Amino acid sequence: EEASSTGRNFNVEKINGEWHTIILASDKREKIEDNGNFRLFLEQIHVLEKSLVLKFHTVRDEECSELSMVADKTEKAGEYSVTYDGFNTFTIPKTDYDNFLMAHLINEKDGETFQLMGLYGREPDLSSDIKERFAQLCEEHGILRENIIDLSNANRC
Ligand SMILES: CCCCCCCCCO
Repeated sequence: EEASSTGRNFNVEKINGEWHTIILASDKREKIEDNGNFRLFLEQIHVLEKSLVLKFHTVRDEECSELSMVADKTEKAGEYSVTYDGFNTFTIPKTDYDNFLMAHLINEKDGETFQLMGLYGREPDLSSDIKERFAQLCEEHGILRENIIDLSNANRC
């Protein structure tokens, strides 16, 4: 079964646990390229009453560095916010809890904005079919495939 965080049947406790960044996408590609601040490798999500504790690592010159963030529920169901290189809000438009999680994020920094979409997997990679469903979701948000970067061959330290 699948759900959206904004849906009535969403069960947030079920996204708790291990995750891996499989693909990242953005309508401002530089943000997720090699030295971009948003090329974040998710490791785990800890679900709390009114927040999600997100654990990631970033890479630079082949060197990993850990980073944690706390995302707070906003006033709209299924939406969370977190301060990181500007102000961010995000939702989970689609997840099946056991294999994949697709997130949509809006960043606002210095009066600007951009969209980021992420495909996370319970294992370090996902099937080609789920990767295609992610490309379709990116298309629905006006993000071209050439702005979608598969990081499954670079998500481990
Ligand atoms: C559901 C938790 C993941 C939300 C998306 C975070 C994106 C970070 C920038 O890559």
